[PDB]
Amino acid sequence: SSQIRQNYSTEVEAAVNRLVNLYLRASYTYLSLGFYFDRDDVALEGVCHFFRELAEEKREGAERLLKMQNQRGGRALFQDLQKPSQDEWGTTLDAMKAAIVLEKSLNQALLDLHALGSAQADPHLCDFLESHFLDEEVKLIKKMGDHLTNIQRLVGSQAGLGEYLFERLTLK
Amino acid sequence: SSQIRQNYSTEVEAAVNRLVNLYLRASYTYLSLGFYFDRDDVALEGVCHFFRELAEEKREGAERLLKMQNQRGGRALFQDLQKPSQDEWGTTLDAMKAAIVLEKSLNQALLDLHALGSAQADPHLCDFLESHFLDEEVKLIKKMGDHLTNIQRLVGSQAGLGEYLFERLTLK
Amino acid sequence: SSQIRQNYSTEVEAAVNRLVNLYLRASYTYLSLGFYFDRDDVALEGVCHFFRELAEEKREGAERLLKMQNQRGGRALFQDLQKPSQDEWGTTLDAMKAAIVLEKSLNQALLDLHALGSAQADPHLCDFLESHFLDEEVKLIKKMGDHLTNIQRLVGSQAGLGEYLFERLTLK
Amino acid sequence: SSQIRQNYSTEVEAAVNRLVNLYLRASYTYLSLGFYFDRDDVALEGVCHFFRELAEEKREGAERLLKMQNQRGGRALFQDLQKPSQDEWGTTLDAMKAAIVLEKSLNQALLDLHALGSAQADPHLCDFLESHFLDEEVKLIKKMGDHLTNIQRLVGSQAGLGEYLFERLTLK
Ligand SMILES: [Ir+4]
Ligand SMILES: [Ir+4]
Ligand SMILES: [Ir+4]
Ligand SMILES: [Ir+4]
Ligand SMILES: [Ir+4]
Ligand SMILES: [Ir+4]
Ligand SMILES: [Ir+4]
Ligand SMILES: [Ir+4]
Ligand SMILES: [Ir+4]
Ligand SMILES: [Ir+4]
Ligand SMILES: [Ir+4]
Ligand SMILES: [Ir+4]
Ligand SMILES: [Ir+4]
Ligand SMILES: [Ir+4]
Ligand SMILES: [Ir+4]
Ligand SMILES: [Ir+4]
Ligand SMILES: [Ir+4]
Ligand SMILES: [Ir+4]
Ligand SMILES: [Ir+4]
Ligand SMILES: [Ir+4]
Ligand SMILES: [Ir+4]
Ligand SMILES: [Ir+4]
Ligand SMILES: [Ir+4]
Ligand SMILES: [Ir+4]
Ligand SMILES: [Pd+2]
Ligand SMILES: [Pd+2]
Ligand SMILES: [Pd+2]
Ligand SMILES: [Pd+2]
Repeated sequence: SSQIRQNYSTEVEAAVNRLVNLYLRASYTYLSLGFYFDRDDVALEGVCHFFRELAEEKREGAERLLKMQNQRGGRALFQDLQKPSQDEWGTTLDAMKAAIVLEKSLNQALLDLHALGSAQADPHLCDFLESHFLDEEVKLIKKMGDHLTNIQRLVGSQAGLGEYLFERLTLK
Repeated sequence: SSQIRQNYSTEVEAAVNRLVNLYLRASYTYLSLGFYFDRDDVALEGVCHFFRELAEEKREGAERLLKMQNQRGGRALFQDLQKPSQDEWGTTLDAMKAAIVLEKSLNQALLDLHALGSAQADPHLCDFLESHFLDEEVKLIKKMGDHLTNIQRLVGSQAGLGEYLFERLTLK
Repeated sequence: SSQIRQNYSTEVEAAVNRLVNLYLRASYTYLSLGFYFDRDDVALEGVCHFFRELAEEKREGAERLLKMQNQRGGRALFQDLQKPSQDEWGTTLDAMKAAIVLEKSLNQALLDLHALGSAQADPHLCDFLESHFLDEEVKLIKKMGDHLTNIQRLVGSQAGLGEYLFERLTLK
Repeated sequence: SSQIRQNYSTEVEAAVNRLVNLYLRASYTYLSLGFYFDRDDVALEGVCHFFRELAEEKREGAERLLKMQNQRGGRALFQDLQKPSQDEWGTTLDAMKAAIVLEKSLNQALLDLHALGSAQADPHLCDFLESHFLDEEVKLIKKMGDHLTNIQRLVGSQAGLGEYLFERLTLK
């Protein structure tokens, strides 16, 4: 058992384990999104690469959370990783919408953990969440929103042309 | 009080102070234009960056004017900076039109000061205005007109597509 | 309208817009302070340069605030920028006193926004304010206080000599 | 005789020759000022060097005027160079006052030639005077005024100390 654990509640420890599962689930979702856009009948490599890099970011998020759990003397517990919500992701517009929904859900979970850690008087936790996750989520969600606006502007008329152009001129 | 002031009328001194306020107002306008195009629901970063760089140019214009006022022994006097004319700027076409209107107004003010300094026999002033402001305004207004023509050509049919393309292929 | 806004109250959004106006007003104040010390009858270039660099810092502060407002999905709204409180700034002592008063007012506004964001449960805001504004204001105000103490020590007897010396040996 | 002279009046030609004599006289004045501050009983080497460099500037001004006179097909005519107005120049304050009086007189002569060339419709002349003389005189006279203000501030009490300090900390 730990000899280091201090000011680290069992409620926070569990919530950290839930958040690890959420980040890993999000990484898996992004893996599926990435490979969908690599299908020969979809073939938007800029979209594939955008989602694959998000898969990596989310996995790294989970790993940072796991290192933090061990730094505080908590115990990592892993659960089943639920398969992604869809097997086919539609258009780049549909996929970007799905991505923002996913990210807002991760953000809301961070906010819920921060609130819990406030109620627990755990400032190391508040700080850790702030500096490596909350600012990153805000920045990511702004980029996604920007992309969604550009996609929408493009696929008002001539949807195929607009999807190609966004991929070619925004995504790489 | 000054020991250096020579051939520098109180009328020119006041007009220089009015022009400083106009350049600063124009810088503020461009700040507002820039951030509007950075909204998640507008999201034209090439447009944001074009206007932000104009904000900087106009501030530098005012600073050069203030240094000149002190070089001649005049006294800088600052007034309220009126907020920009709009809170939302519409399309890139609308914004570019607003920009050219603004720049033509600055130009006309430079021309009016040059006329005043003629009537005052103040060639240092004529020279200073010419070399650091009048040629720059002519060049800037030509670039704006060029941009307006390209935007107009693009948004005749398929306005969203054309706005995206101008941003991507002209503005960066 | 925004597709990204999350946990970002209308009260915080408005307070951020007020703070942008305060930073810009402070930048304008510093512009006026800087050019006053560049008058031929004042002629303290170290003082001019100290205030001009603060003008730049305050403008950058406002720009960071505006980028943050857009990152959260809030809407920038600009108001009239009130001219500075004085047209002539007296001695370097008077000016430094004015500067510290100004900075303490900006600081108090940051503290008031941080309190609001506490009451709103907005940790992204707390973090953003902390890391890019609160530590900077504390450091700046300490430097100003140090300068004020040195000026005061100098202008106890032989005020002209002391003002020259501070400018020459502290300010550059 | 010239085969090139065009739009270059005998009135302008004579005024250019008078201005050459004024620049050379000013160079001579600065030579005398420089060596005075190099006396063992004055011994302000920063002041010596400031005036010696102005002697060089004024000679170069005259040489540019002479090259211009030949470029337009006018004929250089030289007159007696009147010795400087004083043989001893007093304090650094007295000398700086004398310098600004001298420079304002050169400036006024440039302005008078510019007016003449206006009345003569000679824009090459206006341009030449503007770009190589009028802006330089304005900049020089502002630096002199700044220096005068600093000297005055220093020699309010403890005149010897203040003169030493200005020389050491402003002039090199
Ligand atoms: Ir990449
Ligand atoms: Ir890559
Ligand atoms: Ir990449
Ligand atoms: Ir917290
Ligand atoms: Ir941490
Ligand atoms: Ir590109
Ligand atoms: Ir390419
Ligand atoms: Ir650029
Ligand atoms: Ir750039
Ligand atoms: Ir740029
Ligand atoms: Ir003119
Ligand atoms: Ir100039
Ligand atoms: Ir500096
Ligand atoms: Ir500097
Ligand atoms: Ir600096
Ligand atoms: Ir807080
Ligand atoms: Ir931030
Ligand atoms: Ir030198
Ligand atoms: Ir030298
Ligand atoms: Ir030198
Ligand atoms: Ir002229
Ligand atoms: Ir010339
Ligand atoms: Ir120095
Ligand atoms: Ir030295
Ligand atoms: Pd890829
Ligand atoms: Pd930008
Ligand atoms: Pd400066
Ligand atoms: Pd020398």
